[PDB]
Amino acid sequence: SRHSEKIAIRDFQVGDLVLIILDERHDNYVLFTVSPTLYFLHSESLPALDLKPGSRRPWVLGKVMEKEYCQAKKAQNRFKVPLGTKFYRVKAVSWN
Amino acid sequence: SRHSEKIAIRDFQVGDLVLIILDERHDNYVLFTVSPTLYFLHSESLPALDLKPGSRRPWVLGKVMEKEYCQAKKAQNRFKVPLGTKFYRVKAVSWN
Amino acid sequence: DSDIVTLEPPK
Amino acid sequence: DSDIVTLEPPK
Ligand SMILES: OCCOCCOCC(CO)(COCCO)COCCO
Ligand SMILES: OCCOCCOCC(CO)(COCCO)COCCO
Repeated sequence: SRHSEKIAIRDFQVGDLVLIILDERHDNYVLFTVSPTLYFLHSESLPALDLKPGSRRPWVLGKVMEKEYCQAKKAQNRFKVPLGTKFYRVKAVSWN
Repeated sequence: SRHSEKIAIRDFQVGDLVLIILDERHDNYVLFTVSPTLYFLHSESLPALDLKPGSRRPWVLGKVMEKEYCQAKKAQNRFKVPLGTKFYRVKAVSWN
Repeated sequence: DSDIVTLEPPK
Repeated sequence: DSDIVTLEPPK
């Protein structure tokens, strides 16, 4: 009986309910998606979601509040992606 | 711009849009879910979803049309679950 | 066919 | 901070 609990899985827009999951390969939280594009959770959003950086909560529901398209310009980078990867950084808040 | 493409992730009901994914540990398609309960795709549903039994499509969207609660009564069973596991079998059809 | 049994049919 | 660059800010 969860009429409202339906998540977006791609093409994320402000206001979408999303599942935020731990990605151990990139050592970061990401949006669950069917797309191959990566949507990393912005480090700013972790406190609002009761998540911690670096028991470790495997998923949380949130709402997208902002998205930014970015590119890795160093092979050593915060998201452990190959040089040149284009990806999104997403700020999300907790959901009711 | 996918207003309608929002999936249920637990407590599945008839009519829910769901993501059906390959589970290689159980060698079967399952509903993507945050619950630890398993929701296996019924073998009857594979043709309707353009899936094949046993390139192998990693996911497809579908709508739940029926769910049945079941228990494994043999340690060797079709879903590779431990003896005694209770789980659901779900019939789903393709989505628009 | 008897590897699994139905506990609760569809509601 | 320069490991990544912004290509497109939020719309
Ligand atoms: O991140 C992996 C790449 O994802 C893009 C393809 O989507 C795959 C999904 C969604 O991520 C993986 O499910 C595991 C997610 O935690 C669903 O597909 C099931 C394949 O068995
Ligand atoms: O099936 C594994 C058990 O699932 C129950 C917990 O949900 C875990 C999820 C959803 O299945 C796994 O994402 C991988 C799914 O393909 C989301 O959690 C992310 C943890 O990193």
